[PDB]
Amino acid sequence: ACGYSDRVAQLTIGNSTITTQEAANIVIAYGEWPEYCPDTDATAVDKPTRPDVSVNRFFTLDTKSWAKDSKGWYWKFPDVLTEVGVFGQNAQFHYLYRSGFCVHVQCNASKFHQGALLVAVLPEYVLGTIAENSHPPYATTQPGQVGAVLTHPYVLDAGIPLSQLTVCPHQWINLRTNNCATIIVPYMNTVPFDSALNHCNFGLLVIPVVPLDFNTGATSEIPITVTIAPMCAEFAGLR
Amino acid sequence: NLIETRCVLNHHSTQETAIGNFFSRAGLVSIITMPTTGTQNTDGYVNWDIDLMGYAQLRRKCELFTYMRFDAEFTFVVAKPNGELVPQLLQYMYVPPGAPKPTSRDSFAWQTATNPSVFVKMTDPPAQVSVPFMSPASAYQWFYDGYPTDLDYGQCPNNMMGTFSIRTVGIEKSPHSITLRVYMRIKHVRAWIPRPLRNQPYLFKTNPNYKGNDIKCTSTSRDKITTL
Amino acid sequence: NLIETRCVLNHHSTQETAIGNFFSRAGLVSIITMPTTGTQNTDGYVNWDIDLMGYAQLRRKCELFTYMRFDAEFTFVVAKPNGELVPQLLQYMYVPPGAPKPTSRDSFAWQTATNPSVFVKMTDPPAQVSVPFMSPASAYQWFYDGYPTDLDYGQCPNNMMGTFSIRTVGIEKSPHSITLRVYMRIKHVRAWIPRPLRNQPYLFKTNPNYKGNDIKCTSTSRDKITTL
Amino acid sequence: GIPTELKPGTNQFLTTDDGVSAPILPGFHPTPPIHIPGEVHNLLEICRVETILEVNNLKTNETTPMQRLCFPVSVQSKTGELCAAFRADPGRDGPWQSTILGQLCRYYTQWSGSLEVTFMFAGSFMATGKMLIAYTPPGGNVPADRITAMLGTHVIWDFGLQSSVTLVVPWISNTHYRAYFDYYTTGIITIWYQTNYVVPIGAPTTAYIVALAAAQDNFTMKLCKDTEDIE
Amino acid sequence: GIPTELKPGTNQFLTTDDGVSAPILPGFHPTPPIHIPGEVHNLLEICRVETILEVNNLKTNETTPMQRLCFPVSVQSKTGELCAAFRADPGRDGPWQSTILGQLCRYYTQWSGSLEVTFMFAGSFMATGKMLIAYTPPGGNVPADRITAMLGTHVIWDFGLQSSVTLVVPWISNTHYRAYFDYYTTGIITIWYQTNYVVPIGAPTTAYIVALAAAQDNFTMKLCKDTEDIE
Amino acid sequence: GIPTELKPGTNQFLTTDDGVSAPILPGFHPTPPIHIPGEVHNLLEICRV
Repeated sequence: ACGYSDRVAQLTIGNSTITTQEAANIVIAYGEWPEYCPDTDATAVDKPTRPDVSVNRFFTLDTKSWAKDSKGWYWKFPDVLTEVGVFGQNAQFHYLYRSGFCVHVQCNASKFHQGALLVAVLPEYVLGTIAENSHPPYATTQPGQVGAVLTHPYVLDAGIPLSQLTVCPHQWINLRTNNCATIIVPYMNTVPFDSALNHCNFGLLVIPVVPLDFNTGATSEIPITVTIAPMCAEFAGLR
Repeated sequence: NLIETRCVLNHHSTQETAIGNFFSRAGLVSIITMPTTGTQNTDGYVNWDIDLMGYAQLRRKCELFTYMRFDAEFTFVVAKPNGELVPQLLQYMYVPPGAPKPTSRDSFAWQTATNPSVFVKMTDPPAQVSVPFMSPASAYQWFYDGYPTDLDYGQCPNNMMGTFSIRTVGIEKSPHSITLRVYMRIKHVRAWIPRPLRNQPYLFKTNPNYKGNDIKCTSTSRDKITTL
Repeated sequence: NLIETRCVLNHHSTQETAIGNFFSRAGLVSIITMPTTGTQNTDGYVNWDIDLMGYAQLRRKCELFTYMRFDAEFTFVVAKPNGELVPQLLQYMYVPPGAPKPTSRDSFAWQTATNPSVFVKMTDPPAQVSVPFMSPASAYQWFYDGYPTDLDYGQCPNNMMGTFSIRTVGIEKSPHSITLRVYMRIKHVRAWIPRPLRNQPYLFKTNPNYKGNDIKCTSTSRDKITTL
Repeated sequence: GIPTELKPGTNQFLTTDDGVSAPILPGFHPTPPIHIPGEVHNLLEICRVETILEVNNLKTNETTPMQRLCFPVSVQSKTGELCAAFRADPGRDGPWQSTILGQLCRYYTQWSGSLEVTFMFAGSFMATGKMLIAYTPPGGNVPADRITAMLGTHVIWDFGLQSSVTLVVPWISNTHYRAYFDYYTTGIITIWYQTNYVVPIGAPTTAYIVALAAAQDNFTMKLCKDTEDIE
Repeated sequence: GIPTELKPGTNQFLTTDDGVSAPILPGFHPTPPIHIPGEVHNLLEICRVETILEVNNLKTNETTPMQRLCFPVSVQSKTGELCAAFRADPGRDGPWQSTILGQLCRYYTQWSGSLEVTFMFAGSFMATGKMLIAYTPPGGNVPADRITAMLGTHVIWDFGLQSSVTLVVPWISNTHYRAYFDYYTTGIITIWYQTNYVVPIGAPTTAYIVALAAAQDNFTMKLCKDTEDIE
Repeated sequence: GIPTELKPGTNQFLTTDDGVSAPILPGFHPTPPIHIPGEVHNLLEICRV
């Protein structure tokens, strides 16, 4: 998406701005654009709440340091922002929820660093332990803002090959070229409005297929900043 | 081996690969046995929850997708444990989701009109029926990254497909030992969201847990990157 | 419990609630048994008055209305008491209202041409028949606040639907003990005047008497009007 | 001789197969119908009919059941004190089991739509006072007190002006399953004493309210199943 | 009574017969569908999706599997020395078993069409150098050395200019039979060090390449059959 | 081979079923009718007498 030799821009949304480079190479999940839920009897006697106030802006998650041995990271949506800003209290005080996303991933490194990060989105990202029966904890199943680290990235902590994750809206980050990705994600469920707390419609993964390498003496940790922007986010109160 | 002979110079029909034909064909999903008396048959009835994650072969095929909608067709092959057929009258009752299941060989559960039952003699050719898309949601889903309220993590109850109550008709018990094979065939298939294929032995019906002590490599190994 | 999760945001089909589908589906209304010899079978025949108030579940459903018109369909499931089927020939004679009922295993009543009979072997698949709207009045009625002439209070004879005379064919008696299940399915339904649903255990087929010593509250009770 | 092959299913009797059995009496002409008022076509026609809610379902009431149809309000009550509460769980045990609706749900599995609960004051035409009807949405926290409930969806009811008032539950949903549990998404209702009960000399210091509910035109139901109401 | 005669086949159940069984629930109305992105209509839609090739499938790699997704290149390597090789045998054991394609072949018998293998260099933006990607057609002799391979179909890849490059296998074919043998008509691929790996002071002397493949629009498949991938 | 399934009722003889049995004598031509006075069509014709 975004890489060297692209006119630097300054995208502003609400009370927030990010200096990101304009690169018309954005990933649009399953060839769809985030829209406003089709008429469903539930929001016919209870119109959907669409806070454009401090909910439609640019949320920046605490950067993550990338070292030679980092195994990967992941975030659950909407869980990640459930605890963040009005996007939290709004998604909580309102039973039902529905929203799409502009997901931006970005590295900062020298032209003497090297590494390859795969960035994909996976609907219904259920995980499994090492086992006897035992469903994963609540702290790793719904990590929130901080996210969680992958333990066995080869099977994606879900008994399924990483080698095949590109069958999903992915985006590569090859320091040697670009240094940032962008993904448009449309709401995906088996019902128009689900529960903003119980269910996580999808998971975001940032895995380093090609480890980070440099010659000692150069910054040993590469930052990986992730900015999130809700698109057409509605909420049903039912009152 | 690798006999590099006989080259196919004609493209094949795209119909083959179509999800419809991929997920077609009837298949054995369950085998119930009601012998006269031994361990679990001093009863004379069986309650089988329509379970698809029964045979990993079928399951791994589905797991290829996140959400799936479809109609099913069921056929009942019945004969004694040794292949013999006798003039025994059978009753298969379909217990719809959120409906009372038989608990006794004669629970009133067997008389309830809303639980559709099918009658057929053992000599009669196999009984066949089509059970719709019972899900309350727009489609079944093999994965639910959430909670339905943790031990109940990933469990989606919007998938419950119903139960089949088998048993022999008659006040008395049946003098014969039975063993019926249940075949299921998906009709009208539609899939959304294709996900990575399984590459670790399955360890549970309800989740995707894998033996983390023994993680297997998707592709065989070789000596050198050049030995071919 | 009360897991306030998974909200249904789509209206359901009004067809479901339609009186037609409410009062559809075949259901067991009677079970007759003609064992070889014991208490009431040294005869070899049965007279069953087509009775709907047989199973309270069905009855309470009807009682929801005052007047009801409809066609019925009957299916006969027959096998020995233990589910076994033998090559035994059976005769089911329909004795129309105001018609002479068999009294003996060989009453001339069985030969009368006007009493339509159906013949079928026990091995033959179940016998099925449709019996119309036999009532002399424009519709059946579950309630008659009057007298048909007091011990005969509320009894409406304009509801009599006929009788079914079952028995095994042949001069001699049948060597087998039989037990047949009678299923009935209402076709072409029409209801008028909807009345309050039953809320007291039924005590009689012919009337709405209730145990006045023990009158049960329609809804469970709780401690305070605020404890919820 | 037309070539035919019997396929699986042959000879089976499916208690839910819609076919035609032969006419037992072909020469018979059924007594033709006539016209009778009050014909019913769809149960919903009945569910839209308000019936009495047994909000005063107290164990203490079972011997004098009539009392369960209405609940009381008196002067003794202080302003701001809770009068009553109950969730909008039609298909579930409680107050609703006395309504025509609450019952007809037991005969089905899923259902959803809007409901309207009505309250009718019956005290003497000389009393006044206000009540605060408040709806607490599904998953919501039950009103802590009169003020915390005034900030949620409510209706101040001066029964000194209107002897009756109606509230509408926006939406509810039930998806029945076994394990027996209800995926019932329902809110709660609370009646608060906005003002104390006021009456002059000569009028009864204790009045009563009758609660009634029913489905609205968007309420539906699917999947029949014999109830557990009888024995 | 219509005259009919039962022909051979009557009463049989063919696990592959397409007929209509009766509806178990005729009065039921299935929860209507909605719209959901990412619907799939034909597996091929997926086979055209590039996935990772495990070209570095070394027995030494099984304990640190991640390593198998990419292979290395260093300065130590001299110009003209072989870097790697592997045949284009999707349905057959080896590197391809990690690709979505390599897998979906196991679920079929025959197949044929074009494939495109891609190579993406990940080293530091300061290194340069050339690689010689060479395709050795089916039945062909494996390149003896860099020069004998330059005379066959190839592609000089200066990763100092393009961080990625794509090769296309023209055609392959598999006609599966038992005796287990494959009538697989496939070529081989070789990566040669056209020039030595060049880097200035401060940049890693060892970089990595990720290989990815997938079918092209003319790739097809026929005859399903349950795989031997599970247990 | 036309796919057909035998439904309940198969093989029964309902003394009131109106069907067609085969002609025992297909080559036979019944003695044609003639005209005879006093034909009756409905018993009521007689009850009015």
